[PDB]
Amino acid sequence: QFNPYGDNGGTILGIAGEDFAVLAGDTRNITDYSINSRYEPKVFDCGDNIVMSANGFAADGDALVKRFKNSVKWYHFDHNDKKLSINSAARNIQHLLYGKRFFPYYVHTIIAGLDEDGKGAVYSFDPVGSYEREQCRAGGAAASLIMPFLDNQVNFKNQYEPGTNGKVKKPLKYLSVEEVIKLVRDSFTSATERHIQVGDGLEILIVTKDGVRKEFYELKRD
Amino acid sequence: TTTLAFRFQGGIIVAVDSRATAGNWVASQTVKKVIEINPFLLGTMAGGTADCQFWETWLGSQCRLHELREKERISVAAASKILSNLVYQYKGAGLSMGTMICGYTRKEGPTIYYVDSDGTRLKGDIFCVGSGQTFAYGVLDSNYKWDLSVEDALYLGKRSILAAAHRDAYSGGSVNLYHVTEDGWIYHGNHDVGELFWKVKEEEGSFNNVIG
Amino acid sequence: TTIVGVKFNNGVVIAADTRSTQGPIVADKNCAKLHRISPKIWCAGAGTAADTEAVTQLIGSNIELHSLYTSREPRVVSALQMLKQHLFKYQGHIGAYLIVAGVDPTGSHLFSIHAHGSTDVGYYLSLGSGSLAAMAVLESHWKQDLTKEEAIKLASDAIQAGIWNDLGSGSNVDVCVMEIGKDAEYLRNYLTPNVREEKQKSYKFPRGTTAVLKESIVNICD
Amino acid sequence: TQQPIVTGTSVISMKYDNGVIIAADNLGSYGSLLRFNGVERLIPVGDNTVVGISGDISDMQHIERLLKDLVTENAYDNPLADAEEALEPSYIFEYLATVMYQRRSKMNPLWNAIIVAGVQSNGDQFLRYVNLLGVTYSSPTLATGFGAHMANPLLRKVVDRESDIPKTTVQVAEEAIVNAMRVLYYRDARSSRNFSLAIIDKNTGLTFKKNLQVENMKWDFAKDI
Amino acid sequence: MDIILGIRVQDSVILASSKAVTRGISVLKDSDDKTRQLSPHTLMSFAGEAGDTVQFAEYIQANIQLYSIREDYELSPQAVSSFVRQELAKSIRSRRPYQVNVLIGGYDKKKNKPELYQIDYLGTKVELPYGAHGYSGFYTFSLLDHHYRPDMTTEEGLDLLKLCVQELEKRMPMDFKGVIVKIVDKDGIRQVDDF
Amino acid sequence: MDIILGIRVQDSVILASSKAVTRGISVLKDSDDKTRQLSPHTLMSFAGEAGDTVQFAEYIQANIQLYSIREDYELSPQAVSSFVRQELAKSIRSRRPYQVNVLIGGYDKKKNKPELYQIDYLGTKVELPYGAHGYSGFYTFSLLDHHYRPDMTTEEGLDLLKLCVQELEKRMPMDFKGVIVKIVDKDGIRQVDDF
Amino acid sequence: TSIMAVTFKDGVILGADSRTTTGAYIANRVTDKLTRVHDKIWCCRSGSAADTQAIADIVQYHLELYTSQYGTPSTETAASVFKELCYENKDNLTAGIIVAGYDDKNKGEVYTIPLGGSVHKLPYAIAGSGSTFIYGYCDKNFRENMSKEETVDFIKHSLSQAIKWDGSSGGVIRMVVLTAAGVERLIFYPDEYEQL
Amino acid sequence: TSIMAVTFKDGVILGADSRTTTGAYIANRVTDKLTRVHDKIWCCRSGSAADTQAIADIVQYHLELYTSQYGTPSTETAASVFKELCYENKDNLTAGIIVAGYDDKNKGEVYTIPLGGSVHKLPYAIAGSGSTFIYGYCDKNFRENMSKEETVDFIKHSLSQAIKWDGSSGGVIRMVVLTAAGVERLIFYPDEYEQL
Amino acid sequence: SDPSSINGGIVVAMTGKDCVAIACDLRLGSQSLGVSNKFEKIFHYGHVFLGITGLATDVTTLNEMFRYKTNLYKLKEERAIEPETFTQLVSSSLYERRFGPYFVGPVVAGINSKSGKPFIAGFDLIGCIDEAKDFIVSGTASDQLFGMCESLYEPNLEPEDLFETISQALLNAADRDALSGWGAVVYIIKKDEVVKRYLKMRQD
Ligand SMILES: *[C@@](C)(CO)[C@](*)(O)[C@H](Cc1ccccc1)NC(=O)[C@H](Cc1ccc(OC)cc1)NC(=O)[C@H](C)NC(=O)CN1CCOCC1
Ligand SMILES: *[C@@](C)(CO)[C@](*)(O)[C@H](Cc1ccccc1)NC(=O)[C@H](Cc1ccc(OC)cc1)NC(=O)[C@H](C)NC(=O)CN1CCOCC1
Ligand SMILES: *[C@@](C)(CO)[C@](*)(O)[C@H](Cc1ccccc1)NC(=O)[C@H](Cc1ccc(OC)cc1)NC(=O)[C@H](C)NC(=O)CN1CCOCC1
Ligand SMILES: *[C@@](C)(CO)[C@](*)(O)[C@H](Cc1ccccc1)NC(=O)[C@H](Cc1ccc(OC)cc1)NC(=O)[C@H](C)NC(=O)CN1CCOCC1
Ligand SMILES: [Mg+2]
Ligand SMILES: [Mg+2]
Ligand SMILES: [Mg+2]
Repeated sequence: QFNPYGDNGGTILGIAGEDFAVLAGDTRNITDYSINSRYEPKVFDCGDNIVMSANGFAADGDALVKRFKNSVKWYHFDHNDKKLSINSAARNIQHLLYGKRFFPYYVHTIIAGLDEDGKGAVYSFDPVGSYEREQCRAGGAAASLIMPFLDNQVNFKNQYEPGTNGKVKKPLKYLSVEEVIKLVRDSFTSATERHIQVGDGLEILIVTKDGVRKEFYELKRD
Repeated sequence: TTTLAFRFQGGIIVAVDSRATAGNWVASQTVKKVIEINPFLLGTMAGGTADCQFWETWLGSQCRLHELREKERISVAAASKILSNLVYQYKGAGLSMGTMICGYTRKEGPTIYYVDSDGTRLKGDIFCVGSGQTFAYGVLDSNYKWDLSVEDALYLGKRSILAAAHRDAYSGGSVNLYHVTEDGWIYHGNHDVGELFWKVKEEEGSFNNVIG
Repeated sequence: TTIVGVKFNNGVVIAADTRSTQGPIVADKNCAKLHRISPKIWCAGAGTAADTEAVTQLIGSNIELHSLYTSREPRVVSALQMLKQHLFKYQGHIGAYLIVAGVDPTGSHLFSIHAHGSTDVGYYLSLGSGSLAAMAVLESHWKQDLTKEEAIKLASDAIQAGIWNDLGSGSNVDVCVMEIGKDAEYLRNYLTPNVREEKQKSYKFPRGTTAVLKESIVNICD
Repeated sequence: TQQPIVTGTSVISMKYDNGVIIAADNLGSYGSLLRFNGVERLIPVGDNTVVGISGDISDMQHIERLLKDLVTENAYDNPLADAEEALEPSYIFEYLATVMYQRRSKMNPLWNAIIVAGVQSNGDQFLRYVNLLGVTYSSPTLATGFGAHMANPLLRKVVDRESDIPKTTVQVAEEAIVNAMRVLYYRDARSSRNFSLAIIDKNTGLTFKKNLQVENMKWDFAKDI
Repeated sequence: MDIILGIRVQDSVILASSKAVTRGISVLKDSDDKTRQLSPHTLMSFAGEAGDTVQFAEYIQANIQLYSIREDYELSPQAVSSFVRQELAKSIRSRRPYQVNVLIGGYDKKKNKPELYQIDYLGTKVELPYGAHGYSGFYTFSLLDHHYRPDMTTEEGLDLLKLCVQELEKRMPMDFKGVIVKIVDKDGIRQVDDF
Repeated sequence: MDIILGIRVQDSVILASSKAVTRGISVLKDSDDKTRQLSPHTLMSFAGEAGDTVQFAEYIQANIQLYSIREDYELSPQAVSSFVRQELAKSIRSRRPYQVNVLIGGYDKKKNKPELYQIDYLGTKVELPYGAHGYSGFYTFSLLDHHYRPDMTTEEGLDLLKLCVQELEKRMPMDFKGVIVKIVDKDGIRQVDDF
Repeated sequence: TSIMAVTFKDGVILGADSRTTTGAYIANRVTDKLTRVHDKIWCCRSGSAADTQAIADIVQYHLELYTSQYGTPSTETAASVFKELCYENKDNLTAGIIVAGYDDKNKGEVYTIPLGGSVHKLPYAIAGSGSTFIYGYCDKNFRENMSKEETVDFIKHSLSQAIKWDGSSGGVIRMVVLTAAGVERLIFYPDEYEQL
Repeated sequence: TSIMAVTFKDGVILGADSRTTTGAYIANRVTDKLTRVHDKIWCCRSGSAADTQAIADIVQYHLELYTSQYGTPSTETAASVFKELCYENKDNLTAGIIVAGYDDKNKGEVYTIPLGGSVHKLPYAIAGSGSTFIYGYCDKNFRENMSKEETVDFIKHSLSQAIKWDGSSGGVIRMVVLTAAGVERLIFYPDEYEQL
Repeated sequence: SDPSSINGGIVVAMTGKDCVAIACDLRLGSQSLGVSNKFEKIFHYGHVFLGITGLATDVTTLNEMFRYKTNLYKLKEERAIEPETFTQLVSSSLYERRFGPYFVGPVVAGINSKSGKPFIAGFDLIGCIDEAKDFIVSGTASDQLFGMCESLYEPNLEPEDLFETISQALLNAADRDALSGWGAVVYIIKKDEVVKRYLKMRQD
């Protein structure tokens, strides 16, 4: 029997700072035990300072990104070139995803950008459209490896102030873009070590009020 | 999930956990399971996150359209029945929802309606919904009186979620509290189980099963 | 896994990668897939990891007892005969796929065995999930009358093909060279082309970070 | 929901400094029966694109008709049909990619793996894959079926990343492709000896080679076994 | 079968076990005692598959009684629980396993301490302050997490137990026809007749 | 849902319907009224699939009320029962059938006679002196075969009904949390509050 | 597989391709499907590689023990041992074996043993997946009492066609010639047989 | 079935057996599997009797309507109509059809259409369950530009072998000769072909 | 009804400078229902420590079995079993039940008393030895543990620093798994002293 779904592997990761946000994703594309491409980007600039990635089944991922990019275009046409805010993008994507509730897009979706107060924003979706804003989210094949590391290093979970008898928590603070990129690079090198579908290259899209910047790094190719 | 809402002398208490799961994978610990429909209506979410989140936000839009068309806030009965009639149309399709529509109106007073995805709609004073509903019931039933004070009712609701958060593997994160009065709903904070458990254990002397 | 075996002038060489997997997860990044049956008979094993190790040890044990009984150096065909009759008896339920090679008084030999108990003969062979990547290289570059240093190069190149192109293979290249008239030389981590890069950050925690409820000295003495 | 009947095996390809090369054997298999031997699985669109198709042949012939029709439709009311408004490889691909994904979404797929090889109007090399699932990807080397497992490893030894492309000549590239075709004939049970090969170069244009044969094969060592 | 509870307090173990025996759409009996005395200071309640439950309980009972006669000595609750666990641990890999879940309430006379052990049909043993088998636990554990204190009296334990039965009678789907309650302490085993 | 009974006596029809609403291992409600008044002298009880039951009951209720307003006239119990049967008879061959079983108790004012109709989800209608849906019938029918007389009073009918509820509470596996009893006669529909 | 054995004037010749498959992957392109169970009794193996190997090994053992006690076994005897194993273990075997041997009394003989474990003595036999495609050709071309060169051509042309149509067959054409003169191994490469 | 169509110097000849089966029972031993879709365009039918009949009837209708408007259709056109039906209804059809016709410009032409609905233009085609057994024979014996008598013998000998090995084939060998001269029907009985 | 994920639980082991650490959670549940928060999964036979995740009845059974076997070993050998030897014993015992296995994920940890070398090892349910320089992970949150260990771990940590690393690896991994947590225990093992610490963690 024909199976309409497939698994193209890879993993993605979004972190939000005070006045910026990053959306990273490895560039490896796979089926079963074969590598299709060592450089196939899945993190996209969609306009209006919104970066997006839909990781899982690449055909559904590309379809969704394509539809959302198109949604941004028509939002401009219909509402006098108004900027699509990240919260409005999020709600719009929910309807895209839930529209196929009974034949789902097989993808974990993450978008990043800046909210209307200029602060960094990351939104994450399940395959059928439930969404939530967070400081932090890893998605895709190695999400289960990276996410607990992020809980510990971004949100300082399980970390207490030394000498306070485990009574005072380590206080929350925003991370600099330098610090965030260190965590992203360490997250992906760790994920590359222990997950077979993750590797080849890392592409990070950084979003500030000045626009979208890119950074590329090599990952292990085994 | 564990969600509850009960009626009492001073109105309605609504309490929910904040965990989201995908199998045994803890997907989130900070999810909002109460949706504020209007200043007098609340909806609780249990079951499929997308199903709940999508259709209860949609419910909010229908309630807004009612008050525009009828120049009057929708009744809790009518609001719950919009949702129940909707999910009944999808009966068999595989929607998964256990919801509670809580609110106050003049004609009804404080009212709670249980609505689920197989089309069950029930008016009642106490309900617990979700995978940890039984754990919440155990504590809530055994401490419930109609004459509870607002302070005590808030704590019991909080303590019942904590009970379930602890025992049910698929509940946890934090407790979100709400109090519904004749004047509308009032938010009573997010309470992380990470700190709340030890605070309750110490102060209350309960949870003796746990290594102190 | 990826494993290979290549015959040359005065003997035979086998090689293997060093990745062990659990589904998509890399369990062991440097496991030893090259097994010693007797001093000059070595096995490369793919398939169920516990089965390859257990079947190689059992036949290795029985080969040592046989060698002591007959006052003779063991033969590769004896190991081959014992392995195949054991594996056949279990109808493929023991998932051991082996490349058996070595030198004995009869000469130098190279065989493969499948889980159901069928055996092959050849000058070059490859088994495991990365056997197609390896065999592609072997079919491209192999020739009659290879030297020792040529065969090692060909073998390790065939393993490298698996390492880079097969997700089930990675990390390092182990090699064993069995030459007639000489001791077998096991070359553990003969190539290490997948060294982890320096991490961006030290995650050494301030002492006291972890909240503790109880301490106690554990008695290990009598 | 389908099952493939008459099928074609591997399609292999790679980029080189001035263009792309693509190849596929001339066999139409009917299960284990090697039924048809005169099947052409490389289909040129214009003078700048070749589409290589594996999988179900009835669906391949349908796709042929679609591409043929696309050329006709593009010529309509188009004075620059043989110039600036000629069909680009990127247009042909995106059209096929759309169709493949739409058919999978209707649970009635075209049972194929497809590689679109060509050269764009600005001289850039185009090489991209699409299959029955609508999955698309691009790489310096691309291959379908057994080619993915056996050809890609060999072709990647020549062009392992983007920077290796300018360093690779058409002679070196074609040599690798022809070698890969031989390896597939050794090891793929549904391959034939006869094959076609196409070169799309930004200077010399489209060169279509028919009736090629795998040769310089090593079989002599078999007598010793 | 269905409902079996257990609470360990300061000086005793209290076992509550449902009285109903249902088969199909008929409650065949409403006075069934789902327990066996293994030794003078050790009691075992049981629930699970029909036939298996009593067959297993009586088989364990016979063995412990045999031991008692042989050595002229009472095995500790810990020792009895370990014996029972091993029998179940064997059983689970038999041709037809015993589908029986048990609670073992005992008073260790050497330690002067009450002890409660929960063992499922797989042979999964745990010592607990309070225990339950089947769907009962889904209500009682959270309830006891709240109201239980380790220093309670037998009377306090019975009131705590009444609270559990009331909750079950309110929220459980099936009529389990009340419970038989038994207390295990330094003076042995006795049954509460008015519950 | 689960237990719905009906008894036709000399001058009235008496419907008894269980109060429990259970879902999974939780009794969500113990005061549920499984009935709708279709017209002043016609009452319908219902049991079956969750959601379907109330949706069907209210749909029938709306239609009968619509008829009453249109004609300024009350349909006979026989006419209402025939309408309901046909709706179920349509339903059973739909894409998704209503899985609802009903009893219709009515007092025909033209005949001055009580009437009880039993209709299952297939659209199988029968007029009866006494009726039951689901597993209840397996106990109550034989009981009523013995104790029922056609000339009984409403009080005698209630005592006969108490006998049925007692038997069900004794032998049924599930706790159905008692019944709501309603009487249909020449003066319309009224609820017995102390049962 | 495509295998065949053909009796002729001076004895018998066995023939086979050299392809072994695991799905559509060729695990071994230089296989030897012609195996020795005795000096001048050989068999062609088709079906499961593991099953046919295990059977051939047991038969070779039985005939070696037979020879130790009673001298050279007949070809019929060898086929009977194959049959006994194939018939009694029919539920657990996938083996189509052709047995071919040379006596001096009986000359060349061919026995075929299909899946069920039945025995059939024939002038010539064909078996394996690729045999289906040459039933027509072989029936039309086979003649009794052919010469060595004619039989070699008959087998070469037959297996050439079987190999051409069957995807499960290919590589080289191995042959084994059984006569009073002795045992002769022949091999024929693609470049020769493909263009026949 | 066993069916075949073969082009030759003067045109093309179609050939077929006459067996129809329902399991191992022969429902009709004198079937006519060679059917006319146009004056000089015929087809051989294999697979489901009902499916191939329904297809042939629709094609005959389409070509009759084609002829009314545009004159005589080409053999290629006829094969395209067959393909269209077979390809678009591949999920609900079990039909293996060989289309054969005679033009004066194009002479003899043969198109085969297997299960999937693909089209293949060949010098000659074979199909049906019994075709498997004669791939070897037909490849070895077919020559281009044969005479009428040679082609008749080629088909007769081929189908004779197919019939001999295939249980699903038998009865008489029907043939239809398509040339510029016209249409000629030939029949050959068991007593002749069996002893070839 | 997947035997390895009915009860839940996790074990992790790490090596440091002249020391080893082995840690485990305390949860024992029956699918969603948490039953016990005292269920330790680490045992020791002399100076050799063994952690076992998986089906709890088998955890208990194997502990009892290896106590049995190491006691007889010591009586006959007149010395304590070493980690390398015990690792082999575990592997043999598990593979003995090849076609009816114990549904467990054992982890050996300890210091060889003769050489002073830190040693850790892991196994699948069927006996495959997985030796490591750095860390071994096991249980229902093994993916999480793999991610935590791979990123947090560095070689040659001091006992006090190693404690922080392994604890943070376990805690943050457990909090992303529904079936793991409910308390935790860490063993720090030096050549001739062993410290056991109970960790404070969230109880949901
Ligand atoms: C507790 C945690 C038990 O799940 C709650 O019921 C919780 C409720 C909730 C509501 C709103 C927002 C957050 C949380 N439910 C979940 O977290 C839910 C559990 C669930 C999974 C699958 C279901 O389908 C049968 C039903 C309930 N988790 C999810 O919905 C997760 C995030 N997403 C998926 O499993 C994606 N699925 C959904 C169904 O379609 C296929 C893809
Ligand atoms: C490569 C890595 C496979 O991708 C090799 O074949 C490798 C060979 C090998 C040999 C010796 C030592 C290490 C590695 N095989 C594995 O790594 C093997 C993969 C595998 C497992 C099971 C299979 O089904 C028969 C097939 C392949 N890995 C293992 O066996 C690991 C160590 N153990 C487990 O996965 C145990 N699981 C099995 C499923 O049940 C739960 C526990
Ligand atoms: C031709 C090539 C196709 O069958 C021959 O029959 C050939 C005969 C042969 C091969 C080598 C040595 C002597 C004789 N058979 C195979 O190559 C055989 C194909 C086959 C597999 C399984 C069968 O049923 C059990 C029947 C035929 N290939 C194999 O045995 C290979 C080595 N193994 C597998 O494919 C693994 N099998 C094991 C059995 O279960 C299915 C998977
Ligand atoms: C040879 C004899 C064997 O297939 C031919 O293919 C022959 C072709 C033919 C016969 C008559 C007229 C023109 C052409 N086919 C049959 O005789 C055919 C066998 C067949 C049956 C079903 C098939 O799949 C649907 C494929 C082939 N016989 C029939 O059609 C007979 C008349 N009917 C049945 O056997 C009843 N079938 C109906 C379809 O479902 C299975 C039962
Ligand atoms: Mg790799
Ligand atoms: Mg919890
Ligand atoms: Mg016949």
